[PDB]
Formats: sequence, structure tokens, C-alpha cells
Amino acid sequence: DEGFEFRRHSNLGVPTLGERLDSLHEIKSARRMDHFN
Amino acid sequence: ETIEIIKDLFEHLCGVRVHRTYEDDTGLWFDTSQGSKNGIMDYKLGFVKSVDTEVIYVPLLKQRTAEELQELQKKLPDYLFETLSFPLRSLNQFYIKMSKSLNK
Amino acid sequence: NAETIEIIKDLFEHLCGVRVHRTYEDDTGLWFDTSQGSKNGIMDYKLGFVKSQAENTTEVDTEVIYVPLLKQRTAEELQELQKKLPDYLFETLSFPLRSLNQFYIKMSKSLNK
Repeated sequence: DEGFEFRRHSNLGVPTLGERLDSLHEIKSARRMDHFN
Repeated sequence: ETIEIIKDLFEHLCGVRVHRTYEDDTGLWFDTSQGSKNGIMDYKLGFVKSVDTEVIYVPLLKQRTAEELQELQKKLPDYLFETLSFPLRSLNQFYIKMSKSLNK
Repeated sequence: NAETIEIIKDLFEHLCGVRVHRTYEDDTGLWFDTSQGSKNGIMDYKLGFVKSQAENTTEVDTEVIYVPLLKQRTAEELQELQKKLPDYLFETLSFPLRSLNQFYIKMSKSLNK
């Protein structure tokens, strides 16, 4: 009985296993751009 | 006020549909569609917080037929064909860029 | 931003530049008290949707009522908008639902002037 760490989430939806993978890849490979003026 | 009522409003107001959403460990994600008769682009928006918020834009070409993507090739700048990261303050600028590109 | 509906509205506020302050339906239709804008300028207005039943179908006909809200703006802000926005955007307007995106585009280009 020591408690635990967790993270909160909205009810926006549970992803698939593939989407979890996709998110990490897309962040990692994203090209940084500051604005679109 | 329901989520369907808000989604209906913005579909007719600024031509954006939200199809699928999910939250994973990196952030909030939205399978999104934008445009009109002139041209439609599907894409993924992800909001990853680090507190500052970053937006990840992922283009989605699968729904596009061969003809509407050769039109897309002419209308879109190259960066809208690639996965982008940008701060949250530029999201509206992004929408306007995408609107003007599709409307060409 | 805990509730899903707040997340959706936050998304459209940052994406389309429109904040919905209230949603309600009374005997005059379905109404949105909204603001649209950014650093360049803000316009307050109500959007009303007047559904009339079609003759031969469940598919409703929708008329949009635009009511600009100037009464609570300062005179200084009101003269800044007068240079950017055409006169009809300071009047109550009505137009079919299908023209709503054109209205939004016309609003957006005016505010970004």
C-alpha cells in the first residue's frame, strides 16, 4: 500500500496499437515550421 | 450544447470535419478533413504538450483519387505534403494557408 | 479542457478562430453567441439557424441569421472595424446555410485586413 504514479486522460478515445506507433514516428520525423505568413 | 451540434456548426462555418479522435501518451489527435467543392485535404492534427503546446500536422493521401491528387500537387506548397511541427499559436495561420491552397 | 466537448471547441477556436460563448435553442431557433478574430481584430456576433420543414422530406431547410453585436464595443474598436469590414456586416443579415462558409471567409478576410 504505497500508491502509484499514473497519467490522466480525457475521454477523447483509446487509440489502436498502430496509432500509438504512428504518433511517435510522426513527432520524430516532423519538420519544424514556426508560422505560415 | 452537444458535440454533434458544435461539429455541425464548424463543418458549415469553416469547412472542417472531425472524423476520428484519440488520446494516447503523446497527446490529443484528430483525423480531420478540410475543404469544399474546389478541393479537399484530409490530415491528422496532434497536440503534444511540453507548458507549451506543439501541433503535429500529418497529411493523409489515401482517400484521394488519382485525379484529385494531381490537382492537390498543383495547389499545395511542398510543406503541406510533409509532416510538420508548429507551435499552437500558428494553427489558424495553418488553416488559412490550407484554405487558400485548396481554393486555388 | 477536460470534457470532450471543451476539447472540440478549443480545437475549432484555435483552428478557425471562432469562439462559441453560448449555445441555446428557444422559439426563435438555434443560436450561437460567438466571437471571431485574433490580434488583428475581433467581431462579436450571434449566428441563428432557423429550420423550416421542407415540403417533401425530413431534410430540413435552414436559414442563417447573422446578428452583429456592436453595443458593447468601444467607439475606438468600432471605427477600427469600420475600415476593415463592409457595411452589411454591421447589419442583421439572413442567407441560406449553404452560404455560411462564404460568410465566414468574408468575415475572416475582413478581420485580417
